[PDB]
Parts: sequence; structure tokens; C-alpha cells
Amino acid sequence: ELVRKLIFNPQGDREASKRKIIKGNPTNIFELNEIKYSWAFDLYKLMGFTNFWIPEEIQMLEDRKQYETVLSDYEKRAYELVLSFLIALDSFQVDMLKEFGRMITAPEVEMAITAQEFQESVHAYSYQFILESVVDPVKADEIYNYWREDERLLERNKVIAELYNEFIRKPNEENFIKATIGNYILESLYFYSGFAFFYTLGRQGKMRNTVQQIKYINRDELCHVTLFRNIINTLRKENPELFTPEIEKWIVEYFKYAVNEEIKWGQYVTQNQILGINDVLIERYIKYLGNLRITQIGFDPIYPEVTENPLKWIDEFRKI
Amino acid sequence: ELVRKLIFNPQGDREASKRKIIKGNPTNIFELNEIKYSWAFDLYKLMGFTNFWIPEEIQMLEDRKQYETVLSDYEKRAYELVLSFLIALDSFQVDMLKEFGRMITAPEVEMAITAQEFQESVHAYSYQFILESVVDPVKADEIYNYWREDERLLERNKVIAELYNEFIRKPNEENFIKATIGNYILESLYFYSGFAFFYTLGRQGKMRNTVQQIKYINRDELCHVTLFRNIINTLRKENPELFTPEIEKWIVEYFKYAVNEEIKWGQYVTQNQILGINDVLIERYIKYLGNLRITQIGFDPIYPEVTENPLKWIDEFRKI
Ligand SMILES: [Fe+2]
Ligand SMILES: [Fe+2]
Repeated sequence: ELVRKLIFNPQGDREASKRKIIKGNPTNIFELNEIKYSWAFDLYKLMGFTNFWIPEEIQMLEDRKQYETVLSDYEKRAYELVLSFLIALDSFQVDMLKEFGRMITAPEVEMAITAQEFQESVHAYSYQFILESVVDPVKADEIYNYWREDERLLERNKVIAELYNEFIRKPNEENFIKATIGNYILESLYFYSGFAFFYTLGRQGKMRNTVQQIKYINRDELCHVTLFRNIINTLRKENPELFTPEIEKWIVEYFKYAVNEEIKWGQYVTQNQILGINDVLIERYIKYLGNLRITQIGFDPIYPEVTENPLKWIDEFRKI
Repeated sequence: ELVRKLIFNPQGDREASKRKIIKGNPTNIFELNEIKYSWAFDLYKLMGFTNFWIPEEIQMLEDRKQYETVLSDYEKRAYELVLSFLIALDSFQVDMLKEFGRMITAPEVEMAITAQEFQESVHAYSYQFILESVVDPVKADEIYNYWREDERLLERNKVIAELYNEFIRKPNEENFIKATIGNYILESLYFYSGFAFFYTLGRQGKMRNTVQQIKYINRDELCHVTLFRNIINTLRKENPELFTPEIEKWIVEYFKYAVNEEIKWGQYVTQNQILGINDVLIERYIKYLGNLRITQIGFDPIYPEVTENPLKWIDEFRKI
């Protein structure tokens, strides 16, 4: 049963060295003259100042034409599914990051979480500006609401909320670690069929305006995964009693389930009808990313057969 | 008993016109193609993009010298009290804004709240950079911790937390309106002895580096008051049953108490020892600001005798 810290605790520890990610005894004064977790303060600076971006400064002059006249029925179906789902993911994140931040007892980590919450809001703004820019108003409302029309998308949204809702209903230590892992998996995997698709359209000079918006979102998402990688690894060191064998088993199962679900979404979205990407590239890509992200929080590769990034070329294409 | 909305509500209203500030039935998808509250989306744009600022881009080359050699014992005492208290206020705000945002049921308002929470984090960063820049490390730790040494400052912090803690412990509709009014009063009044002091030092070319940081903070705080003015006025229209006569009476009492407390702090901090400001200017200034802010949420002036801004010259000095 994780207690939400009071606004001010005059019995709080003065010594930054006594900070904990959770269940610390902070004053809740942001005593940032001393930093226990330098990675959190660095990530705040990076997300908040270094990587600041304004969606509306990205010119959108071309995509409405290419959407109107150059995209296939299949390219438009994928555009709609991917953007609908990304809108849902960042909506869930702006809201759930408030739950993580209010339970965190280390100010520099709370600070990094606030910056991430703001970046998720910038993404929501970017999607509204992409759609205002590219499609007609009824079609924009349709893309926002596409879960009402597509059972696969509706179920994706409901599964993501489940893991977050359990912590909210039942805010205990177990439900916190599971929500924390779920957040890491969402930002590790759930963007990446969508990012791979956009960069595919973009490599053939299709929807490059939309693709520019995506490059800024992807940079943000790499910082978000780095923040949660550090939080999880620090939670293991500081609260080992919470990484029971039941929890360690669950993490590997959920990661494998999430890899498989992201692959199927990618396949559903593209259906081998998208030139330059196919169902097998999608499979090895999501398995590559799963191995990378689960190893980085202290587990063995989950797809030993996959060792290479099948889409190595994205690392370079996505750069700004 | 205000229920925190689930991460995703497939029974949610599609129609933006059905949004409420509180107790709406949202999907919790940020459907920003349609905006019920244009003031909230405008304020998001202003706080998030238009008024973006980087504390560390403000050069701090002069203030360490003037602090070292040019400031009186009284000027240094005030610098320390004001900055200690502002550090406390923005710490409380980054943390409490997560509580408002998770209860808000209108996405554009949640979006504006997220931007405000990020601005409070930028302020915390600014204070750390001001102190790293101007004073030695033990003195910086002393300023962060000055509530441990000064009973008036300790009690100021404890009173601010009280009103927020009651909502957190007992999250009902009454405690929400009281916390919402308390937030408006904090950003209306609790900065303004501190801002008046800094602009006084600055008008005589003292601590102008610190004063530049303050101008950016003050611009932010005017946007924060505008956001809460709109939220309160909209809550009155949408939930009139919550503005009982017991609540309306309480708002006028608390505003009057807060005006009087801010004046006393201002007086305590300056003690008529600060050249260009005195105990009577402070009195009329905080009463002017109280009238302005309580009238703007639908009440009669609380100090009828005060009609003019005794420090009219700040309106112009503070501009960027
Ligand atoms: Fe993210
Ligand atoms: Fe503020």
C-alpha cells in the first residue's frame, strides 16, 4: 500500500543521500543543490531544454496533396490506424505519468517525470496539428475515434489501460512495479510498428511532413525509455524484496506477449501491402527491440535467434 | 467524493460539447480536433511554446560580485528569505498540479495543467541555477533549508500545505474547490512581496541577473493565475451547487487572511531597511492585487479604500 507523500514534511531528511525512488522520507522541497540520481537531472535537462521542439514550426505544405492524390487505399488505412493508436498511447501517458510522479519520493526523478509528461502533451499537440494539416475535419474526427470502428484497436487500448488501472484501483507495491514495467514496454515497443511504417513511407518521399513530426516524437520516446530503464534498475537495487520470482517470471511473460502483440498490430496495419516493409521484417524488428530493452533491465535475450537490427537503416534515417 | 477517471473509458462521450472541468464522462483520449474550452488550449500554446525559456541561457556574471561586496546585511537576509520561500512554493506546485490534473475531465484543461506543472519545474531549475551562480555551496544548502532556521517561514510553508493536504487526505468536492481557490491565491499573492523586492533591488541596478530570472517566472505566474481564474469561473457555472454560501464566505475570509499574511511576510523580509520600498507601499500593493484577483472571480473588492496600484511602475519594469 504505497502512501502518497504529503505536500510538505518538516520531519523530512535534509541529506540528498537518503533519497529513495519510492518510500523515501523527503521534505518535498525540491532541494536540487544536491542530486543523488544524476541520470534523472541529466534527462530533465535533455527533455526539458535540449530537445524542446514546436510542432507548428514544422511546415505541412505537401502532405495534404500526397494524401489526396499519391497514397494507396492501403497507405491511407495504415496512416489512420497508426495515428489513431499513437494518439491513444500519448493520451494514456500524459495521464498515467501524473500517477508515477505523485508516488516518486526523489525530487530529481519527479522533475524528469514532469518533463516527460510535458513531452507527451507536446505529442498530443503534434497529432492534432498533423491531422488539421493533412485531412478533412470529419476524417480527423474519425481517426481520433477509430477504436469505435476497429475491434483490434479497441482491444489494444483496453489491454494498455488494464495494467495502469490496477495500480490506480489498488495502489500497492506489486501493482506499482507492474505499471512501471508496463510503461517501459509501451515506450520500448508500442510506437515501433508505427515509427517503422512512417520511415518506410518517408524513404520513398511519401508523407515527409508527417515523418518530420515523427522524428521529434521518436527522439522523445528514446529519452522516455532511458528514464524508465534507470527507474526500474534503481528500483531493483533499492527494493529487491519487490522483484519476487513471481514478478521476474511475469516481466519475461509480459515482454514476450507485448512483442508478439506489437508484431501482429504491425502486420494488421501493413498486411504486406506496404512497399519496402513486409510481415517478416516486422517480426525480427520487434524481437530485436524486445531483446535490447529486456536485456537493458537485467534479463537474458527473449529471442536468442535474433541478434541484428533488420532495419539498421532507421538508426540513421530518424536522426535530426 | 471525486473519483479519479480510469485510463480509458470506451463508454466515454464522443462530443467535445459534453466535456466538464470535473465529473465529465470523457474517453480520456485527448480528442483535440474539437475544443470546448478555447481559453485552456490558448494557455497551453502560450505556456508550452510561446513563453518557453531556458534559465541557463540567462548570463549570471555580475550577481556573485554584487552579492559578495555591494549588498547590505538586510539585502542579503531578504534575498535568502524570498528565494527560500519561492523554492518552497514552486516545489508544492509541481507536486499539487498532478492532483488537479488527474481529477480534471476536460483534456484541453488537463493539457494546460501539464504545461503549468512543467513551468513550475523550470522555476525549480532556475532557483538551483541562481544559487549555484550567486552563493557558496553551504549558503545555497542553507537557503534551501532556511525554514529549519526561521519560524515565520516554517509556518508559511505548513499553512500552504494544510489546504492542499486536506483535498489529498479527503478528496471530496468541497476540499477540491478549497484547494483550487488556495492554488489561485498562492499564484495571485504569495509571489508578490518577493517579486516587488527583486524589482526594487533591480531598479537600483542590484542583482539584475537574479532579476532577469524573476521576470520569466513572473510572466509564467500571470498565465497560471489566468488559467485558475478561468477554471474557478467555469466551475461556478458548471457546478453551482458547490459554491454554497458557506464556501462563498470562506473564499472572502481566506483571501483577506492571505492578503494580510503576504503583507506581514513582505514587512518581515524588508523591515523598512530596503531602499525604495517601505511597509506601507507593501500593504497597498498586496491589497491592490487582492482586490484585482477576487473581483476577477466574481466577488466585490475586499479593500474598497484601495483603487490604484501603488507600484504601477512594475507593470513596465517586469516586461521582456
Ligand atoms: Fe513517451
Ligand atoms: Fe505558478
